[PDB]
Order: sequence, then C-alpha cells, then structure tokens
Amino acid sequence: MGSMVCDVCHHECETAKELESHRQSCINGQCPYCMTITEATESALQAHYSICKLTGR
Ligand SMILES: [Zn+2]
Ligand SMILES: [Zn+2]
Repeated sequence: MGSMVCDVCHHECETAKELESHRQSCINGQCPYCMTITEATESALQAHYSICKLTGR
C-alpha cells in the first residue's frame, strides 16, 4: 500500500487525484476512463491495468 496505490486492485494510477475515481470503478469491476468491465478482483483488475493507461489520460 502507498499514497499512489488503489484500495481495491492495489495498482498505480497516473495522479493521486484520479486514484480516488480508480477505486470507485474497481469496486464495480470497471476501468475509470476506458469503461471496460471485468471481475471486481485484484487479479482481473491488475491484468486490465497492465495494458491500460487511459486511467488519467
Ligand atoms: Zn484500482
Ligand atoms: Zn481501462
């Protein structure tokens, strides 16, 4: 855990401000910007964020 890490997927975000929107989409299994949906688990969300950077772009 850290000041730049999500409360659900335990992955990073482009900014500490978008990080608050990141967790609110992760709890529902969704990406905060490309709107893609998967399982609401860290294993599935990490697999998505490993290929997605629209999260703060
Ligand atoms: Zn997240
Ligand atoms: Zn995405």
